[PDB]
Amino acid sequence: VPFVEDWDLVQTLGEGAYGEVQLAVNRVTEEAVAVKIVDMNIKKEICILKMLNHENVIKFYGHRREGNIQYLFMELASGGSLFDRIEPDIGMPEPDAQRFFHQLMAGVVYLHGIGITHRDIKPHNLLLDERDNLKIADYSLATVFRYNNRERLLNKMCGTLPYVAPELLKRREFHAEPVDVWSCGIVLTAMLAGELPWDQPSDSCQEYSDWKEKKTYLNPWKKIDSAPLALLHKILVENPSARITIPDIKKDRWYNKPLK
Ligand SMILES: Nc1ncnc2n[nH]cc12
Ligand SMILES: [Cl-]
Repeated sequence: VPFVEDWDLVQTLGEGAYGEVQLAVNRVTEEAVAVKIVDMNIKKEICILKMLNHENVIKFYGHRREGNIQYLFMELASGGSLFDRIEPDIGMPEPDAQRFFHQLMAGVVYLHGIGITHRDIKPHNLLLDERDNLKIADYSLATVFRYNNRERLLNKMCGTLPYVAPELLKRREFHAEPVDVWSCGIVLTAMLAGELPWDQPSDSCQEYSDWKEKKTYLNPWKKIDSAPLALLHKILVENPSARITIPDIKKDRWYNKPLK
C-alpha cells in the first residue's frame, strides 16, 4: 500500500483527468484526510486553496512535492457527493434541497467575497461531511475575478456544458459572478427534478428554447412546486445583467420558506 511521510493512502475517492484523490490516514494519530495526487498552472490552484477558510468550502491543510508528484492535503468529506443523494427522475425532498441550496449559497458568497470564482459548480463538486454539510470542492478551474477591489472580466470558456451560462457560449468577455449563480440554478433543478433541463443553453437546443418560451408544463419544470420554480425563473435568465444576484436570492419567497 502506498504512503506519504506519516500517511497511508488507503482507498480511492476520485480518479479523473487531474490525478487521483485518496483517503489518507495518519499511521500514529488515526486522523483521516483526502489527498490529491497530481503527476506533474497548479501553482495557481495551491495559491487559491491557501486562501480558503469557510465551513462550506473544502479546507487546504498543505502540500508536498516528491519528484514529479505533488500531494494536496485537504479536509475529508466522508458523506460522498450531492450527486449520490439525487434520485434520477425524482430529485430529493424539497426541505433537503432547500438546506443544501442555503449551504451552497453560503459557500459561493464566501468565494465571491474573496474575489474567487469556482467556474464548475455541479453535484459531483459538492461533497458532504459526516453530518451532511455541503462543501464546495475541486479548485482546478477556479480563478481570481477581483483583485485590489478591481473586477476583471473572464474570457476562457470552461465548466460543464449542461451547467454553463449562455453568455459563456455567446460573449467574448463576461462577468464571473452571474456564471456561478446560473450553475447553482441548474443544481437546484437537478435536486428538485432528478433531471437536467438541457444539454446546453444555446438557441440550437430545443429544451432551452422551450424554457425561454416558458413551457413549464413540460419536464423537468412540471415536477417543481410553484415557489422554487419562481426562483428558477429569476436565476435561469439569459441576460446576465438582468439575472438575480445572490443578495436578491436571499430575499426570495421559497429561499425563506420554512420546510419539514
Ligand atoms: N473527492 C473527495 N472526497 C472526499 N473528500 C474530499 N476532499 N477533497 C476532495 C475530496
Ligand atoms: Cl441529475
